[PDB]
Amino acid sequence: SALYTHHQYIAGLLIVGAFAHGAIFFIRDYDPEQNQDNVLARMLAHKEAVISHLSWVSLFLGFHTLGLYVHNDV
Amino acid sequence: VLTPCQQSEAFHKREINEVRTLENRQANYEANSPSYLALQSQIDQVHKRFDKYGTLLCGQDGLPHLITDGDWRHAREFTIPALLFLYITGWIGWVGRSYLKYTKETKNPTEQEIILDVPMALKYMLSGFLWPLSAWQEYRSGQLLAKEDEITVS
Amino acid sequence: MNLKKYLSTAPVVATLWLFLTAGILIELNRFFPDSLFY
Amino acid sequence: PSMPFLKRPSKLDGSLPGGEGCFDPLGFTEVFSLEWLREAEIKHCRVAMLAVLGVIAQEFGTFDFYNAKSKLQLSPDLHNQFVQNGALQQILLFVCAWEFIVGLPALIESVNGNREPGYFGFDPLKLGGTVGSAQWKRMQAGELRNGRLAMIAFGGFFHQQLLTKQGIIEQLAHF
Amino acid sequence: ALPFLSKPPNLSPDMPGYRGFDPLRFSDAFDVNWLQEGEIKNGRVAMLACLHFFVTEFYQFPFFAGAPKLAGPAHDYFVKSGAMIQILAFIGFLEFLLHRGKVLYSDMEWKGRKPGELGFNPLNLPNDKAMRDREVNNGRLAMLGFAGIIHGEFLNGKMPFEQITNFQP
Amino acid sequence: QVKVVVDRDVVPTSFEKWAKPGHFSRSLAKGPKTTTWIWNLHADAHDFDSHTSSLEEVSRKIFSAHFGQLAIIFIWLSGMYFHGARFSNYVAWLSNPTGIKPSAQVVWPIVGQQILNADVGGGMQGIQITSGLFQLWRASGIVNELQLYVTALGGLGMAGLMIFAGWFHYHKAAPKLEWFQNVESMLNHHLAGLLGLGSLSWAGHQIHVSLPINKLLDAGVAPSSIPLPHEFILNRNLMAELYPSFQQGLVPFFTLNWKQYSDILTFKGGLSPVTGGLWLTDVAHHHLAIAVLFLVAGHMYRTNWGIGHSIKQILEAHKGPLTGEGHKGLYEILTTSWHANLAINLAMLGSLSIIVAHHMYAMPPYPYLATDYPTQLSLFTHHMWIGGFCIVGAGAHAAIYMVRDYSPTVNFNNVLDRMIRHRDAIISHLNWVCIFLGMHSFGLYIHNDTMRALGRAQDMFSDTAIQLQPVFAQWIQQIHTLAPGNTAVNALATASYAFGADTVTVGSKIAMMPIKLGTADFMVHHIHAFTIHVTTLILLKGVLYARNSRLIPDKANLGFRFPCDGPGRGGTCQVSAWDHVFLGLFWMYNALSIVIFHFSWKMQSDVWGTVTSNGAISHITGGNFAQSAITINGWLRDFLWAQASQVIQSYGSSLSAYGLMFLGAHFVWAFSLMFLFSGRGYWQELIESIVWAHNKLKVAPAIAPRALSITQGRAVGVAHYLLGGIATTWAFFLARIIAVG
Ligand code: CLA
Ligand code: CLA
Ligand code: CLA
Ligand code: CLA
Ligand code: CLA
Ligand SMILES: CC1=C(/C=C/C(C)=C/C=C/C(C)=C/C=C/C=C(C)/C=C/C=C(C)/C=C/C2=C[C@H](C)[C@H](O)CC2(C)C)C(C)(C)C[C@@H](O)C1
Ligand SMILES: CC1=C(/C=C/C(C)=C/C=C/C(C)=C/C=C/C=C(C)/C=C/C=C(C)/C=C/C2=C(C)CCCC2(C)C)C(C)(C)CCC1
Ligand SMILES: CC1=C(C/C=C(\C)CCC[C@H](C)CCC[C@H](C)CCCC(C)C)C(=O)c2ccccc2C1=O
Repeated sequence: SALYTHHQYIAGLLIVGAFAHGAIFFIRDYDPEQNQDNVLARMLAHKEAVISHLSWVSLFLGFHTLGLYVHNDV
Repeated sequence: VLTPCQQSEAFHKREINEVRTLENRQANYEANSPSYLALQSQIDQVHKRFDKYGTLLCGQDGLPHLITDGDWRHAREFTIPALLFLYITGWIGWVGRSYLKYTKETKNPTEQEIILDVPMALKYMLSGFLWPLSAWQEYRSGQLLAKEDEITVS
Repeated sequence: MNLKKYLSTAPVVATLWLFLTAGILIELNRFFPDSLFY
Repeated sequence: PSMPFLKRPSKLDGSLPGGEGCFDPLGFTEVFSLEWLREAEIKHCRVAMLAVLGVIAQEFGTFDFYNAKSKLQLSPDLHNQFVQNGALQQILLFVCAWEFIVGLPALIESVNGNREPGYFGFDPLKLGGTVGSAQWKRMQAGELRNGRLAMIAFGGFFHQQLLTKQGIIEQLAHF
Repeated sequence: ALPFLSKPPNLSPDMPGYRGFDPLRFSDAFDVNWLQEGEIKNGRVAMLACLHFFVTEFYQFPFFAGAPKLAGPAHDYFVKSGAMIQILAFIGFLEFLLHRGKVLYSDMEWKGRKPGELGFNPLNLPNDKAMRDREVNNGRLAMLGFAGIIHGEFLNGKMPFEQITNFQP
Repeated sequence: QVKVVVDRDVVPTSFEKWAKPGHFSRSLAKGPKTTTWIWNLHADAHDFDSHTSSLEEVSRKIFSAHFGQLAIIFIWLSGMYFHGARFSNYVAWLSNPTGIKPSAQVVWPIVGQQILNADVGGGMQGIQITSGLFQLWRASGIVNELQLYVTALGGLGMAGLMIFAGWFHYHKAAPKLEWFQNVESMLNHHLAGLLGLGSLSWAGHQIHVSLPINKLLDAGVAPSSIPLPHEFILNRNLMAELYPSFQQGLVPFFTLNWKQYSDILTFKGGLSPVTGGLWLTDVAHHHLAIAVLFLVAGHMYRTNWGIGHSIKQILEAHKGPLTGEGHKGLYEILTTSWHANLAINLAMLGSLSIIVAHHMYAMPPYPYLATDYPTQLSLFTHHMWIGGFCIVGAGAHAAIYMVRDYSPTVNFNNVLDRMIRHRDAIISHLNWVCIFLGMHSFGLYIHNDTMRALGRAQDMFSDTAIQLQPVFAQWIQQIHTLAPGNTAVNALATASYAFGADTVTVGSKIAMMPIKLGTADFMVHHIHAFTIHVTTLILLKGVLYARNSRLIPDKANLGFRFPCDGPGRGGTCQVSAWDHVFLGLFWMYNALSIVIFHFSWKMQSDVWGTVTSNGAISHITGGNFAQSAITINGWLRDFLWAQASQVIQSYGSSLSAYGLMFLGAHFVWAFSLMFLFSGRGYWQELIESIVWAHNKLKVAPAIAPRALSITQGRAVGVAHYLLGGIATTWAFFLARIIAVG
C-alpha cells in the first residue's frame, strides 16, 4: 500500500509535468511557420472544440458521480 | 452473480429488518394515534417498496443493482428512462435554442433576457415538442450549425 | 399594468417555473413513490 | 365641515353614495386611494347580507338530513360538521371560481379606475332596475345601508354566545 | 360582452364561437387564432370521446373486447391489449396530412380563414357560416359533459348512462 | 430645535420601475451587455451612498428599509409562534420538560424524510427544536396553544404594520434630513422610550404573568388547573396567595416602603433548584432596574426644553493634550455618514451578542433551559456567530466610512486622524501582539504535542507537568465565590454556579457546575486573545489603510470594492479595504470555531452530564479536558474524532439529516476553494471556449456570458467557506448533543 500510492502520486505529477512542458512548448518553443497548417497548428485551430468537449464530459461525470453519490447518500 | 431479486436471501433479510426496525417505533403509540396511522402507511410503503423491486437484480449485497447494456430485459431499468430523458432535455434544449434565435433578431436582445416575453416564450416552450424531426429538418437545411464564428489567434 | 412585466422577469419566472417543475417532481413522487422501474 | 361630524371637511370623498354624509374619521382614505376600500366595503356588505339571511334561514328549520343546530357557529357542531363532511369545500371553491377568476380581474378594473366598484352588471329585474342616476344611486345607498346593518347585525348574531349559548330566536324567547 | 367593461382583449368578434368571455386574459400571450384552433380541436375530439360514452350500449361490439361500460381501467384494458399504440399510429399518420406544418405555436398554417383543415367535408351541406358557432356550442358542451361522465365514473363508478333516470348519491 | 418636516407623495407607487431592473443606478441603467450586470444589480441593491450623494433621499431609503427588516422579523416570530401553535408538542412539553424533547417542525411525509420526524415524546413526533423557544414560552408564561395562535396572528398584524409603515415612510409620508440629524432626540427616545419602556413593560409582564405562572409550574401544576394571566388581574386574591405583597397594593410603593415588595422582587441570584432557571423575582426586579435606570438615562439630551446635553458640547470639552483638538468633528461625522454609525452599532451589537452567549451558558435564565443541553449549546453558539459577523461588519463599514465619507476639512487634527498619523505604530504593534500570542498560544500546543509524542510527558504543560494554572481568572472567580456574603450584601447565592457553590441538578441533569480552570483552559484563552487580535489586525489594517496607504496612495480614488491595482509594485492583489474584510471573515471562522470548540468540549467534560445515586458525578466525556486539551491529537482525536461518532453513525434515524448537512457542508466548504484559489483570467476564456460551443449551435446568449469579477469571485469564496464551514459545526454540534442530551 505504500508502493501503489507512491507510484500513483509520482504518476500524476509526471502527467502534469508533461502538460506543463506542453504549454512551455507552445509558448517558448513553438514556431507556426515551420508548422504551416501542420498537425500542431491544426490542434491550435480546433482547440475550442477540444476544450468544449473536455468541459462537456467533465460536466457529464460530475453530475453523475455527485448525482449518484448524493442520491445514494440521501 | 446477480440473482433475481425476488428470491435473494439478503434482500428478504432487509425486508424483515426494515419492516421490524421501523415497526419498533409503531408500538410506541396507541391503536388510533395519528402517528400510528402514519407508520401504518409507512409499513405499507415498505412492503410495496420491496414487492415493486421484484424483477430487479440484487446480488450478494441484498441491494438492487442495475444493468445498462440495453439487454431489452433491463429496458425498464435504464434505456426507457434514457430515451425518455433525452426527449425531455432535447425538448428543453430546443426550446432554449429556438428562443435565443428568436431574441437574436429583436429590437434590444439585452432586455429580452431579463424580461422573458412570456407570449413568445410560451410559444417556444410548447412548440418545441417534436425536436427530432424538427431539429433534424432544420439540420438538413444547414441551419442548426454555423460557420466562421469567433476564435482566438489560430 | 406593468406588474405583468415584473412577472415576466428572469428570477420571478425562474421561481414560477422551478417551483412548478418542483411541484411536478414532488406531486409525481407522492402519487408514485419509490419509482425505479420505467 | 363638509362632513356632518366634528371636523374633517371632505378629506377625499363626498360624492360617493353616503347620503347622510362621508363618515371616515380615521386616516384610511387619506392613504389608500379609496377604490380598493370601496370594493372591500361593498363586497363585505354583500356577503354580510348573505350571512345574516343565512343565520335567519338556518334558524327557521331547514335540513335535508344533517345535525340539529342549537347554534349556527362554533365549528364542530355546525362549521366543522360540513368541512369533515367534505361539503363546504365546493361552496368555497365556486367562490374561488367567483373571486380568483371573475372577481380578481374585476378588482383590477377596480384599480385602474373604470369600474364604479360595485357593478357586476346584474339586474335581473323588470320595472325597477334603473341603470341611470336616481334609482341606481338611491338604491346603491340602500344596498350600502342594509349591508352595513348586516355587518354589525351579523356581529351581534355571532357574539350572542357567552350568556346565551343558544339561538337568536330562543334569545327572543328569554327577555 | 361580459358586463364589467372587461371586453377589450386580443380577440375579435367575427371569430366563430364568440361570446366575449376571457376574464383571466388568456387571449393575450397565447395567439388567439391558435387558441381558437385548440378550442375547436379539443371540442371535436372531446365530442367524439364523449360520443364513445354514449355508444357503450350493445351496438358494435365486434368480437375483440366483450368488456363494455368500464371507462376507467378500460384504458388499462386496451393499453394492455395493445394496438392503442397503433391508434396513436392511426392518429399520428393522419394528423401529419391534416395540418402539414404540425407544430404547436411555431408555424401555424393560417391559410383557410378558419381552424378547419382541407375541408374534410364529403357531405358538405354548409360552408364556414354561423354553423361554426353551433359547432362551438356543441363542442364546449361536449367538453364539460365528457368531464361529468368521467368524474361520474370516478367517485360513483356506477353508470355513464343511468345517472340520468332516478339514481342519486 | 426639534421639528418634524415630512414630504408627502414623494415617490409614485406603480409597478413601472419594477420593469426597469437597475433603475436606481445611472451607472447600471444601461442594461446588461454582459452578465456582470446581473451581479452588479445585486451588489448595488443596497449601496445607498452610491445611488445619489443627496443624504435626504438616502436617509428616506434606509429608514423605510428598516421597516422591511422588522416586517421580515415579525413574519419570522409569527412563524415561530404558529409552528409553536399548530405543529409543536409545547402543550405536552409543559407537563414534563425533562423527559420530552422539544419539537415544533413536523416534516412532511415524502420519500424517506418522514423518518426525520423524531418521536420525541408528547405523543406527536417531528424534528427536535434546538432554538429553545419552549423555554422562553415557559418563562413568558404561555400556557396553551391559544396564546401561540393569537400571538402569531398579532405577529402578522405587526408585520402588516411594518410593511404599511415602510411603504408609508418612503412613498406617501417620508421625512427630511433635519428629522434625522436630530440625534439627541433619537437617543432620547431610544434610551428612554424603546429600552426604558421595553424593560418596564416587560417587568409588567413578568410580575403579572410569569411570577404567578412560573410559581405554579414551579409547584408542578398541570397546564389545565393553571388559570389564565387574565384571571390574576380581575382580583389580587389569586396573587396574594402566591405573593402576599400584592394585598397591600401600590401603597407601599408610593410611600417608598419597598421592603414590602420582597415577595415580588428580590436579589437572590443563583438558579432555581427546581426549574434550572433564574429566579423570575430576580429577573423581574432586574427589568425594573433597567426600567428606572434607563428612564434616568434617556433624559440627558437637550432637544427643545433647554435641559440636557448636546453631543457637540460634550465632544468639544475633552480637548486632551495628547490628542490636541479633542473629539471635535465626531458629531458631524456620525450625523452625516451612515456607514460610521453602522460600524459603531455593529461593533456594539455584535459584542452584545457575544455577551449574550457568555451570560446564557453560565446563568441559564429560562426554566428547564440548562436541562436540555442542545438548547443550551446552540444559543451560546448562534449568538456567538452573529456576534462574530457583526464585528466584521464594524470592520467593513468603518472602512466604508473611511473611503467614501471621509473629509479632512471637518476632520483635521482631532482624535480620529491623529491615529492615522501613526497607523504604522498601530498596525505594527498589533503585528507584534499577533506573533507573540501565536507563539504563546499555539507554540504551547506544538510543545505539548511533541512532548506527548516524544514520550516525555514530564515536559508538557499539564497539571502534572510544567503547569500554567491561570492565576487571575481563578482569583477573580474566587472573589465571585465570596460575593453574596461580603460584597453583594443583600444577595443569597453567587452571580452564577459557574463561580461558587456546588452544582445545581434538575431531573438528574447537571444544570450548572462550577467550572474549573487549570493549565489547558489557560492556553485556550490565549487562543481566543490571539485570534481576536488577528481579526483586530485585519480590521484595523482595513480601516487605517482604507483611504490612502503607503503602498497605494489613492484608494479613495479607486473605491471600496476595487479588486487590486495591478501586477505593479510586484503585485497588488487584494489590497482594498474590502479585501481586509474578506480576510477577517476567514479569521472570523477561525476565531469563533475555536471559541465554540472550547465551549462544547470544556462543558462536555467539566459541566454537563448526569448525576447518579448519592449525588455522584458523571460528565459526558468524563473529565477529559485538561489531560487532552493541552495537545492537538487530544483535541482532534478526543474531540473531533470522538464527538463526531454520533453525527457519523446517525443514518437510519432522525439524526440523519445532520448526517446530510454534515457531508453537504463539507462539500460547500470544499467548494469555496475553487473560487478562492483560481481567478477570472482562467474562467473567462474557459467560458469563452464554451461560448464557441454555443456559437456553433446558435445558442449564443444575448446577455454576454462573462465570468465573475474578482471581488465577486472572492466574496463568493467567503460566502461558501462560511456556509459550509459553519454548517459543518452546526450539524456536528446538534447531532452530537441531540444524540445524548
Ligand atoms: C468541492 C470542491 C469542488 C468541486 C465540486 C468542483 C467542481 C468542479 N470543478 Mg473544480 N476546483 C476545485 C474544487 C472543486 N471543483 C478547486 C479547489 C480547484 C482549484 C482552484 C478547482 C479548479 C477547477 C478548474 C480549474 C476547473 C474546475 C472545473 C470544475 C467542474 C468540472 C465539470 C463538472 O464535473 O461539473 C459537474 C458539476 C458539479 C460537480 C457542480 C456541483 C453540483 C451542484 C452543487 C448542483 C447545482 C446547485 C444545487 C442545485 C444547489 C443549489 C444551491 C442553492 C443556493 C439553491 C466542476 C464544477 C472545470 C470546469 O469548469 O469544467 C466545466 C475547470 O476547468 N475546477
Ligand atoms: C438555451 C439553453 C441551452 C442550451 C441549448 C445549451 C446547450 C449546450 N450547452 Mg449549455 N448552458 C446554458 C444553457 C444552454 N446550453 C446555461 C444557461 C448555462 C449556464 C449555467 C450553460 C452552461 C454550459 C456549460 C458550462 C457547458 C455547456 C455546454 C453545452 C453543450 C453541451 C450540452 C450540455 O452538457 O449542456 C450543459 C448543460 C448545463 C450546464 C445545464 C443546463 C443549463 C440550464 C439549467 C438549462 C438551459 C435551459 C434554458 C435556461 C431555458 C431558457 C429558454 C426558455 C426560458 C425559453 C450544448 C450545446 C458544454 C459544452 O461546451 O459542450 C460542448 C459546457 O461545457 N453549457
Ligand atoms: C419613544 C419613541 C420611539 C420608539 C419606541 C422607537 C422605536 C424604534 N425606532 Mg425610533 N425614533 C424615534 C422614537 C422612537 N423610536 C424618534 C423620535 C426618532 C427621530 C429622532 C426616531 C428615529 C429612528 C430611526 C432613524 C430609526 C428608528 C428605529 C427604531 C426601531 C428599532 C428596532 C427595534 O428595536 O425593534 C423593536 C420594535 C418595537 C419595539 C416595536 C415598536 C412599535 C411601537 C408601537 C412604538 C412605535 C410608535 C411610533 C414610533 C409612533 C409613531 C407616531 C405616528 C403613528 C403618529 C424601534 C421600533 C430604526 C428602525 O428600525 O426603523 C424603524 C431606525 O432606523 N427610529
Ligand atoms: C494553519 C495555517 C496557518 C498558520 C500557521 C498561520 C499563521 C499565521 N498567520 Mg495566517 N492565514 C491562514 C493560515 C495560517 N496562518 C489562512 C488560511 C488565511 C486565509 C485567510 C490566513 C490569513 C492571515 C492574515 C490575513 C494574517 C495572517 C497572519 C498570520 C501570523 C500571525 C502571527 C502569529 O501567530 O505568529 C506566530 C506563528 C505561529 C503560531 C506559527 C507557528 C510557529 C511555531 C509556534 C514556532 C516556530 C516553529 C519552528 C520552531 C520553526 C523553526 C524550524 C524551521 C526553521 C526548520 C501567523 C504566522 C497575520 C500576519 O501577517 O502576522 C501578524 C495576518 O495579518 N494570516
Ligand atoms: C512558542 C512556544 C513555546 C514555548 C514557550 C516553549 C517552551 C519550551 N520548550 Mg518548546 N517547542 C515549541 C514551542 C515552544 N516551546 C515548538 C513550536 C516546538 C516544535 C518545533 C518545540 C519543541 C521543543 C522541544 C523538542 C523541546 C522543547 C523544550 C522546551 C522548554 C525549554 C526550552 C528552552 O530552553 O527555552 C529557551 C528559552 C530562551 C532562550 C529564552 C528566550 C525568551 C525570553 C524569555 C524572552 C524574554 C524577553 C523579555 C521579556 C524582554 C522584556 C524585558 C526587557 C525589556 C528588559 C520550554 C518550556 C525542551 C524540553 O525538554 O521541555 C522542557 C525540548 O526538549 N520545545
Ligand atoms: C355530464 C352528465 C350529462 C352529459 C351532458 C352533456 C350534454 C354530454 C353530451 C354531449 C354531446 C353534445 C356530445 C355530442 C356528440 C356529437 C358527435 C360526436 C358528432 C359527430 C360528428 C362527427 C362524425 C363528424 C362529422 C362530420 C360532419 C360534417 C357533415 C362533415 O361534412 C363530415 C363529417 C361526417 C366527418 C348526462 C346527464 C347526460 C349524463 C351524465 O352521466 C353525465
Ligand atoms: C487494452 C489493450 C490494448 C489497448 C490499449 C491502448 C494502446 C490504449 C490507447 C491509449 C493510449 C496508450 C493512450 C496514451 C496516453 C498518453 C498520454 C498521457 C499522452 C498525453 C500527452 C501528454 C501528457 C502531454 C501532451 C502534450 C502537449 C500538451 C503539447 C505537446 C504535445 C504533448 C503530447 C507532449 C492493446 C491494443 C494494447 C492490446 C490489448 C490490451
Ligand atoms: C467557477 C468560477 C467562475 C464561474 C462561475 C459561473 C460564471 C457562474 C455559474 C453559476 C451561474 C449562476 C449560472 C447561471 C445560470 C442561471 C442561474 C440560469 C440557470 C437556470 C435556472 C437555474 C434559473 C468564476 O466566474 C470565477 C471568478 C473568479 C474566481 C473564480 C471563479 C470560479 O472558480
